[PDB]
Amino acid sequence: XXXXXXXXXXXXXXXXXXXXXXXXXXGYSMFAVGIGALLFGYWSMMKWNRERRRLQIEDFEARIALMPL
Amino acid sequence: KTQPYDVYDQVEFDVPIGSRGDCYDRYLCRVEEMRQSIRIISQCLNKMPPGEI
Repeated sequence: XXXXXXXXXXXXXXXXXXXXXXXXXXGYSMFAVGIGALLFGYWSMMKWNRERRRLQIEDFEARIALMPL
Repeated sequence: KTQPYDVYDQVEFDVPIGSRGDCYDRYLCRVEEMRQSIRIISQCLNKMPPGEI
């Protein structure tokens, strides 16, 4: 009996298949989150600066109140 | 495709040809050669007549 190297292909490994595809981001939907984070960013920040004004006037009031200084 | 060496044309070949002669399209065809090279290796595994070495 002769024994040589046997042939096997099975699945053929798929000859040239695309793996690159669009994922997560679509296009217009990313701008809704992108610019949406900006509008949420300013509104949250400016409310803190209005709360800073409560401290600001109260800080300068200490100088006016102190005349024996 | 034009000149067979050792059992050619029987094996299915895919040759990548671009459009622009720049470095990027000359790189893309090399990767496209690599994805369309396993087709030959799989067909080499499919066709193996046992005999003389």
